[PDB]
Amino acid sequence: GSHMGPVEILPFLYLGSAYHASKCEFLANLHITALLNVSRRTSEACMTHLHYKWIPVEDSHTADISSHFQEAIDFIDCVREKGGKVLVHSEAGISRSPTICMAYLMKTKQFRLKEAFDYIKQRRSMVSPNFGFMGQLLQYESEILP
Amino acid sequence: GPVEILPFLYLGSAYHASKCEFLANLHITALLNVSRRTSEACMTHLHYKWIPVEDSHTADISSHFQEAIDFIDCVREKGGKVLVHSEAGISRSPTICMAYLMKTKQFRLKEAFDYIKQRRSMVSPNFGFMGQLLQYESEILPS
Amino acid sequence: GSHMGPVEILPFLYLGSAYHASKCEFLANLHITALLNVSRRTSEACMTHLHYKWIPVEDSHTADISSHFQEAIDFIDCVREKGGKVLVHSEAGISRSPTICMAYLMKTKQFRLKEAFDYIKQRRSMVSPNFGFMGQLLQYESEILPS
Repeated sequence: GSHMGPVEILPFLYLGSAYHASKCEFLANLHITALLNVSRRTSEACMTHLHYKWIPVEDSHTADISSHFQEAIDFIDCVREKGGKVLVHSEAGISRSPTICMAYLMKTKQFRLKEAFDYIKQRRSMVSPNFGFMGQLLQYESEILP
Repeated sequence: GPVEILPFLYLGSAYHASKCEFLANLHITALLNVSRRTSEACMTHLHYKWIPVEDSHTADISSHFQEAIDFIDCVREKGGKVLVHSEAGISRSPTICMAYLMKTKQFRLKEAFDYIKQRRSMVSPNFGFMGQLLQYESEILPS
Repeated sequence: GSHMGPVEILPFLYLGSAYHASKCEFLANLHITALLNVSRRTSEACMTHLHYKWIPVEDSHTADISSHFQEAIDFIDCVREKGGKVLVHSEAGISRSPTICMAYLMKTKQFRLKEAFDYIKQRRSMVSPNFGFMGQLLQYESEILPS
């Protein structure tokens, strides 16, 4: 519900909306140490003492999001190494932030787009990348898998 | 423009932080803002950490040294470059840099200060900060 | 010195004495998340909200400290993996805690006893394992390193 917050994807990886990124007490309770914002608007909300990375990407099929997969994945892996927790987020937490997490599951966990998608779908049912992004995920799949 | 303290560590002001072109040319990959205001300026695609501290002797800045140092070591390990900055680039950001030289390179407060002094002469931590730096020296170094 | 505290060995590994383990504000400033106590006495000091492991060993040549090396090392690697920091300590911070740190350098970084010892010596000069422990360190070197 709306009383809920970011969902856990992996121990070090959470997914969520812009609203979730603004609930500081909530992020503190989860021990979130970094924010990877994928929208186009910044919110100083809960930014202090936190590893932050902004990779603005509008939610459109015209938007190229796959070319930023590497930067985003490196960031998440950085947090992983330093043993912290990142909350990857975007405006609604439906298209962008979940597209990135899928890319992550594929690149570091060898999941297939289908497996990456259901896995995230199981924790945040409303998840749904715009047709352009899903398209880029498909090309991305072919590139990193046999 | 920002001055190079170490290959992976640059020191500057809020203004310097907003000059993207300049950052890009130096291959700046991260920013550590030690002021109380954020400037959406050149914040995209960059490891950013914001530790707000006011430039007053009443301000506790020493207890944020480790967090700041670990952050700079991270950029170090990832082979990048951090631009530590604060409003004027005189008190806050340079105090962190002194702390960094002391903790990682074993510099003594005196040597640390002179080191940064040579790169940016105007540098000068408020007397409270110099005080915390001295207390800091005694804690991370022999007698 | 005296106003001084734990010394850094590795980013996730600090060495020190029982006294250093009791200076909570100091541990908090360094971001110490765990304590590995190798003395025979526990000190409720700064124990809250911290990964703690107690491996009691007396500081004597008759004491077997080498067979606890792996337990200590796994513990340190755990903190390392979780991205935290352990302060390994013993009463004086001269024999026990530094012996463990040497063993750690040998097992995970492949340092030879000589290099491990100098490395820790440079950061805490008074370091000096009792002759029994140095002996065990030697047996230990031959067991985990080529010749």
